[PDB]
Amino acid sequence: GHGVEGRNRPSAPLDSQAAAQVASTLQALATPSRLMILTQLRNGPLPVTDLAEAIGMEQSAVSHQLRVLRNLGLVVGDRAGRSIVYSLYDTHVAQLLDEAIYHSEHLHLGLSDRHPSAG
Amino acid sequence: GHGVEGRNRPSAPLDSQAAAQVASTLQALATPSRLMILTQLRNGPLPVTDLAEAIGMEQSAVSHQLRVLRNLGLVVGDRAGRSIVYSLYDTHVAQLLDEAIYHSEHLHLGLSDRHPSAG
Repeated sequence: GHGVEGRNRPSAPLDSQAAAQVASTLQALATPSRLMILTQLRNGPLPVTDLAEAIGMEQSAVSHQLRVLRNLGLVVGDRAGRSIVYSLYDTHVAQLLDEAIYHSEHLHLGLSDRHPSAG
Repeated sequence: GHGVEGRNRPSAPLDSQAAAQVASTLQALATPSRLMILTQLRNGPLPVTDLAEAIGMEQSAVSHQLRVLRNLGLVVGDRAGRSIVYSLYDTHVAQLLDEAIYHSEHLHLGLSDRHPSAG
């Protein structure tokens, strides 16, 4: 019987933790393929069959991807009879993406010149 | 003589590209250690000697870290006599971090229960 304590006047959080925590968030959110799928949903709700038609037969990879993220959260799915809708847990992530994508899509501060094979 | 074309009525950008591009941004920004250092600077300008004192003798790792990011940008350094100040290229990244950090620090939607060794 470990027991519980609930709230204990929590305050003054660690620093290294916030970094690590954020790292994981900014890490997962990353992933090229993951973003592509996320962006698709960002547009609006849609079934796996639709997401596949847009890409090209990948409804299976979608169901699996969402399932994984579902366990970790960040995303949620709504079961409806013989149809399951997959969407983001909340607009939070969306808002962050909107700022990053918008600010990034705005101009082109970052550049990547074709590096030589020797490099 | 490859030549140049400059602007050519650019529009309708690719999708897979935006995802990959963002992935790199959200990927680099990640990194626990990198965030810790970034957060420190986010607070305000400061020399390596000061950054080390805050951590514990790591002014060298800082100079190298900034140097790397410096080549890729995202960050900028201002040389001043016998003192160099390292800071973020712009507030852009800062703004994005503010939203993510603030939204994340707000509550605790994401959770990570101690998984079993068998897992």
